[PDB]
Amino acid sequence: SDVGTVIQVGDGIARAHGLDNVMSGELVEFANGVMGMALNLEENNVGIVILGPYTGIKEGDEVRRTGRIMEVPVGEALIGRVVNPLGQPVDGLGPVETTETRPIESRAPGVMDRRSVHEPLQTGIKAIDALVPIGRGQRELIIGDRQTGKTSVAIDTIINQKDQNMISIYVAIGQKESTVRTVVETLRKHGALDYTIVVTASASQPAPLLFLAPYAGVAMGEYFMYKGKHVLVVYDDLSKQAAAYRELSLLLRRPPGREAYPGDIFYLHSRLLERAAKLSDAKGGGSLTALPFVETQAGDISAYIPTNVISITDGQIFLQSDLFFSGVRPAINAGLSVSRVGGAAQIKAMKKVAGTLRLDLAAYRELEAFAQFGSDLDKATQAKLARGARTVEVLKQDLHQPIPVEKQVLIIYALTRGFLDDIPVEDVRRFEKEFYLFLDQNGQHLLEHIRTTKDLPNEDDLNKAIEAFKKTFVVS
Amino acid sequence: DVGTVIQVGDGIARAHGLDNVMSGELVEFANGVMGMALNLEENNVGIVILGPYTGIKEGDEVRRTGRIMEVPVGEALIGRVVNPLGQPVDGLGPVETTETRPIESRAPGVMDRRSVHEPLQTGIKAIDALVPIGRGQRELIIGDRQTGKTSVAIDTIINQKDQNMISIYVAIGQKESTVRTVVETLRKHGALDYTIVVTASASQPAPLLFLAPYAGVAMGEYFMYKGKHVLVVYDDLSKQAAAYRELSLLLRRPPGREAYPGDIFYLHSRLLERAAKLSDAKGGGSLTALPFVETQAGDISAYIPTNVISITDGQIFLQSDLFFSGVRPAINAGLSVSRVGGAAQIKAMKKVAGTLRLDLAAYRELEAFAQFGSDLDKATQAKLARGARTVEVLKQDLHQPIPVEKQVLIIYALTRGFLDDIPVEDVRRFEKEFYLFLDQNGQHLLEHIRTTKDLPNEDDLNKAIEAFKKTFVVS
Amino acid sequence: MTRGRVIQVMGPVVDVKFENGHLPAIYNALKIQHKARNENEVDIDLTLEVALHLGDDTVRTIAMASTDGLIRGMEVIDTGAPISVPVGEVTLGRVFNVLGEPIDLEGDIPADARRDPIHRPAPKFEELATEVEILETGIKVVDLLAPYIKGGKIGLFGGAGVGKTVLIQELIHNIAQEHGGISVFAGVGDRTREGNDLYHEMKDSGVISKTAMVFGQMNEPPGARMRVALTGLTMAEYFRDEQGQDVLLFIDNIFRFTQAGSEVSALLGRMPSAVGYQPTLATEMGQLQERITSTAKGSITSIQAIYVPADDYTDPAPATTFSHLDATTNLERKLAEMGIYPAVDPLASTSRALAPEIVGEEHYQVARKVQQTLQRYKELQDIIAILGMDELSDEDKLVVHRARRIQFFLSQNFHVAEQFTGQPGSYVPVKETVRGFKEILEGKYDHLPEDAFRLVGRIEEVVEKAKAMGV
Amino acid sequence: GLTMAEYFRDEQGQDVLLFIDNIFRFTQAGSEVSALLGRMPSAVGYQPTLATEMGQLQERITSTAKGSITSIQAIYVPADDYTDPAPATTFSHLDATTNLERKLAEMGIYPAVDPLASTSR
Amino acid sequence: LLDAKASEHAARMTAMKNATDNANELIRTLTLSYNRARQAAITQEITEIVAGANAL
Ligand SMILES: Nc1ncnc2c1ncn2[C@@H]1O[C@H](COP(=O)(O)OP(=O)(O)OP(=O)(O)O)[C@@H](O)[C@H]1O
Ligand SMILES: Nc1ncnc2c1ncn2[C@@H]1O[C@H](COP(=O)(O)OP(=O)(O)OP(=O)(O)O)[C@@H](O)[C@H]1O
Ligand SMILES: Nc1ncnc2c1ncn2[C@@H]1O[C@H](COP(=O)(O)OP(=O)(O)OP(=O)(O)O)[C@@H](O)[C@H]1O
Ligand SMILES: [Mg+2]
Ligand SMILES: [Mg+2]
Ligand SMILES: [Mg+2]
Repeated sequence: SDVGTVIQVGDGIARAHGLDNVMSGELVEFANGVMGMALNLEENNVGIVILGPYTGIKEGDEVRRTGRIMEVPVGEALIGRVVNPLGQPVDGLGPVETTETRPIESRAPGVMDRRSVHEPLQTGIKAIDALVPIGRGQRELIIGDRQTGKTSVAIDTIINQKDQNMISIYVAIGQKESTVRTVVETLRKHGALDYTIVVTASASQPAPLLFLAPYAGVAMGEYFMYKGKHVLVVYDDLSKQAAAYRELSLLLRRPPGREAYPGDIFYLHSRLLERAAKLSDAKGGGSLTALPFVETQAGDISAYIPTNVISITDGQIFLQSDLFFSGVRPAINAGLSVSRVGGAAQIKAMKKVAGTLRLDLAAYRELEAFAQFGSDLDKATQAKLARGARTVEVLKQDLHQPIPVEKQVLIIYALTRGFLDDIPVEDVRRFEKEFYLFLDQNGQHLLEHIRTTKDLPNEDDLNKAIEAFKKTFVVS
Repeated sequence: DVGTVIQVGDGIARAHGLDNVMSGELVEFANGVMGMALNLEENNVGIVILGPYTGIKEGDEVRRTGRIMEVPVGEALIGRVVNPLGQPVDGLGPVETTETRPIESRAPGVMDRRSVHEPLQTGIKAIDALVPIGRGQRELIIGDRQTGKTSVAIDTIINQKDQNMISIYVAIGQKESTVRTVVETLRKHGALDYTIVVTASASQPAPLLFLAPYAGVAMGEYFMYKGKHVLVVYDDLSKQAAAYRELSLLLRRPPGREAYPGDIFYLHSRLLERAAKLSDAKGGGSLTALPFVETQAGDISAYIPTNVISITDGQIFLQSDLFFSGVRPAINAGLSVSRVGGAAQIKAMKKVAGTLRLDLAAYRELEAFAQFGSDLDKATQAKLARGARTVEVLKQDLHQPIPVEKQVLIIYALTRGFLDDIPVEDVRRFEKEFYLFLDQNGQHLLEHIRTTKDLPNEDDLNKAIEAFKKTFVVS
Repeated sequence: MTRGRVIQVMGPVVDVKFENGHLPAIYNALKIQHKARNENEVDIDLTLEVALHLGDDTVRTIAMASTDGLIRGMEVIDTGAPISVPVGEVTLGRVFNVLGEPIDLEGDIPADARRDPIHRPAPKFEELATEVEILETGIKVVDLLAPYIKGGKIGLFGGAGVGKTVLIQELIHNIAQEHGGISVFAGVGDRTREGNDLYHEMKDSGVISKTAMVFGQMNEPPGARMRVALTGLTMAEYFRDEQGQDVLLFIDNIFRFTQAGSEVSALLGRMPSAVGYQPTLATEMGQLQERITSTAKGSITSIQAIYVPADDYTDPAPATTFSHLDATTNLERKLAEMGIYPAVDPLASTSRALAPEIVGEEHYQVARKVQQTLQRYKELQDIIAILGMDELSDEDKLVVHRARRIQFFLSQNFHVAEQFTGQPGSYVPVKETVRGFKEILEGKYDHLPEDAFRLVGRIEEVVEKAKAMGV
Repeated sequence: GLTMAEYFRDEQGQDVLLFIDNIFRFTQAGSEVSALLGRMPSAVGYQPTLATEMGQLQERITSTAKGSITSIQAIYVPADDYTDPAPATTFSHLDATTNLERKLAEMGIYPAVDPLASTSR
Repeated sequence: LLDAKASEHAARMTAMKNATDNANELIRTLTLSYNRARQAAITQEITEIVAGANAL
């Protein structure tokens, strides 16, 4: 029958006898009162990963079968709270009235149901919005070494979504719980926390809660997409999820593979990452863009988790530690970062200026890689080296200060059309500062045409605006 | 209480029976070779076999000694050459020790020990000046093949004479010719009078390689608990680690870094922290231990070098590059450090020998930068001239131990710069003729240093330098 | 029947067979009292910690002291609770073994003392606090590039022989005199020599009255080494909760907790991972590290050291623990061999406290501009090895020029160094540090010889050295 | 896809192209299936039977007497090093190979194919 | 001036030749260390395969 006896309790795992009618991924409840996710249905004993604290359980205890399958609470009530993957509040502020529940595991949308990705996801980060564009429905990896800028870029994304509709989410896996608190207070201080949900599994939590955290986060995101509102999901580190799977599988005595990761890993991540979509007008016009992050060890590449995820995602951003400590922030290598969707997502004004900027920076990347060591070169190369140095200095940016797209296109246009030759490389971060103030003191009609039209203003008036500012600005 | 062997697995064996055995008990077969019971599974005992194992056959009979790894120790043992089971191999005769110590001893606790109060004088200029030793310190000597490690070990043991400084030399995985050549070098110098020698050689199976350091310290513990000083040399610990790897993989234990199990840190740590400097309440004894480790192509960044370097209270790194460039011997200043410095030295040495090692390290990095480009005069003058003069001062020839008084005088003349006007090959002629001059003209200073243990009064120390200007040659 | 029998021994691990219905919970503790009944045997008192069940009433257990002597069919008792530490006011000035018995010769703890479990769940998200401010500590580099955090985790990472314990002893010499709070010092994977040297250092300065101490040592079996970290932490936890004082915790080497797990895990019976480590690396290390938290009730600052298993940081045990630490110091061997002490990696030192809000603009600009010059110097070192110094020009000439001087001026004479070397030590205020590195970056003192900048406190001391060398 | 193209050649007797979008994923799917079946890895973790499975696929693409099944396939080369087993095992079977390099694609000249590195029989 | 320009082209030829020699030597040392590092990684991987194969 459907009540069984436990016969191991080691290490955060159990084994049990009986439970004839059990199912893979079912919930089963212990006499202590916490419940477990059945995950190997072997020949005579059921493997039972345990959620919550496991110290109380002893052999000879009984497990009852809940009959339910894994489900997440969903509603409009969650927006503005910090919540546990099983669905409980952990923030104070009391219980949340979640009207209904969705399954954790379910089929994604078919090939016909989707549409092409044609509307942007403006982030406010000049080097991304210009050179590695994101469109709503796109899935894009950010991969870099530790302390390079994964969470700062995530938070700049969630902060910029105040101006355009986005029911954003943020999932923290394995994190130090005081860092999560510093993040949440940063989202509160920048006035941004009331339209977003934060899901927390801290490092202390038992292994399955780290493992199930992104599956429940996306289960929360897709309800809003079915209603028809745009959504954004961020997973703060997928690699820690993969490690929780490894440790869980090794304790279950499953045949291992490369490193020791179980062979299922690529399927497990594809089950997570292919729910992201852009549904058709017949299905409501929604979106679910996703931004997973992977931490690479020492600039490692061709390893098992990074190559899996790099094969799944429709683009990748690679961050370089040696760039960061050289003053480029957020540090982004244009040479190794690609977006297959790119070009289509951008606004038409951006498409004209950002397409040429890619050509300029690629040409100088190669010329500088070899010819910078020699002191003096050919004139035409000294010019292209000057344009590349100004390009990287003009793409440096501050922390938690998103720039609206209207004033991005006007600075990139000023850069590509070569208005910045007179100004020195050190003074540029001040040329930007004094120019954006001037652009709110004068030129409001330019920005208004760009805001709704998505279109570059008449070139006579744009040049008149930049030439007047270059009258005002004082060179060191 | 009788059991029978049921496998014979190339030095490992297993037995069925032995119902009341306890881990670590010695069992001795009908053959008469000793066996050490490690594990006790539910049905059988795992018996590592010590000695010739080829004469063992399945269905042989196992009987119990009743005792836990007891190695014989007594005053009768001094002078002889024995194996780690404590049986003589020199053919002089039997050994009549009355009682046995355990191989397994709990180390002295935090309250039992004391700071290292007194030096152990090697007589080797570069050790005594740069990287001093004191009684109860443990210090790693590490280097590649043919770099002089045994020459330093035998120099140190031969220099100990007038003291009641009992000493031990343990050969682990070593060629019988080399062990026999020194048991005759120690006899030649008469130093074999007070020392004991323990030998396990490469033909012997790995069980007798890995135990040999434990017998070396078990012999040392009798003397140290009684109250006398001791010194142990293990002739190589890297062969002990290799013997443990070979045994561990003959058992079914899963490998780690470079196939070494994680147990390699616990093995060496269980070996080295029995070395101590006991306090008056315990009896004031001591047990300094000098282990050796062999690097492969100077890879001090490998697993076993860093494993042992975490446990020991210093390291001496002996360099091939200098040695085969004619600097017999050379110590790499920047890699070699002592953590018990100052406390161990005599006070005069603290006044003379303090900062010299960091002066060498700065000279090494300036030499590197000096390759690429031009230099500043006050840096070239100060740090390259003094750095070269320091290495040329500290080089020393075979079997010539120098008393500390004469080292103190040359280290003073180096750090205060009294020899900086004399260059190159004239410096090693200078310091030879300096010792040959002061031997009969330094009696007041030498007895002053011997008794007062302090730097002599600078006006008469300068009297030595003044007279040596007159005595020394033009060149 | 609550008495058991040992059925198998396998080194550190032992397997007990309790009768049915009395299996102890995980993390409980068990006692061995055995009369040496016959002339062959050895008497022992040993205690065992339960670590797994294994069916048919068997439980697998880690011994807390060496298993030499145990026999099949010998009895085991059950305490009923975790390894129980006696805590309260009387702990201060005492030294304990891992089990909670004193070893200091002074006496034994009154039996009336409340004694507490070592295993309990970590503090929750509502309880934490994040008000972040500088634990100003006078170590010139740490006061510049990676400012330590009051109430925050601090980490020291280095290989064997680079200089972690000398740094901890300078930190105790600077902080523990003025902190005004209970200090707990726990030795995990600790040399017995350093334990004695510390106990005499604390008595000679009188500091021992406020602090309490727990020790395990390199010569201990692995179970003791693991459970010393938890016994030390339970003391610091009581003082910050019940008394409400700020507390300072030191753990001597926390890597040996994970390594001891690596030893005893394969015998427990669970497959290797990425380089021989147990499967449950990150969950159990995170379980310990998530307890060490500054709740609203009262702050802990905790300073830890971690031995990188080789000079390789990509190893699992360093990799899992780099996340948990607010401010991290990386000690690298290559700098130490140049003679620069403490050997701190300027480029790889990371701390949350660096942020214009927390340090202020004057201090921030300088931390980043100094890291920028040293990173450019790494790039120039390669090309000068091919072409030489004579081929560099302008901005590349002055980076090598200033990066030498900065690399030396981050070296300081510690007040604890006076035993390794004849020198007197220093304490440097933050303002003198930020002015000093600013002055070097401006180039006001560029004429002084690069020899002078080594092992020095302030720019005035460098001018005095350079004057004696003939400037 | 093979079994469909084979009907059109055998009955209709006319040239029937077979396109495969990327076979790198196919090799990796085989490696994961072998690990699930409990076999032992090799090289950079690819299964033991790498050449066998890929040959079994590739050899049906032919020109027997009825007609043809000429095929054009694409391959992802993980990190610009071509000695990885899946490219290296593929390279022997292919009659003509053209190498695509990202530097030309970013230069904006398309389809990005390197003139110097492209070879055919 | 003729001897100056000729001797300049000689001086650059010899300086560039020596600089090429320094570049070649460095490349050799780096290749030896890269081969040692890769072979060490592959032998560790093989050791994990053996440890898995006996453990299961
Ligand atoms: N745009 C930026 N300009 C300057 N500094 C930045 C920028 N973005 C991030 N930083 C700096 O990055 C450091 C911390 O990086 P961050 O908080 O993003 O952690 P991370 O690099 O994502 O690593 P982890 O994922 O472990 O948090 C701080 O010094 C912060 O000031
Ligand atoms: N200071 C010295 N002066 C002159 N000769 C020396 C000196 N040191 C060593 N030698 C000579 O070089 C030989 C090599 O040194 P040694 O025999 O100690 O080798 P080793 O490094 O100990 O190798 P092993 O451990 O295999 O013996 C010595 O036997 C001796 O013949
Ligand atoms: N600030 C300093 N000034 C001078 N010498 C120093 C300084 N810091 C460290 N050293 C020297 O470097 C070594 C540091 O010894 P230390 O006890 O710190 O080793 P460790 O790194 O702690 O070893 P382990 O990791 O095993 O604990 C000693 O030789 C010491 O004299
Ligand atoms: Mg993060
Ligand atoms: Mg020798
Ligand atoms: Mg230490």
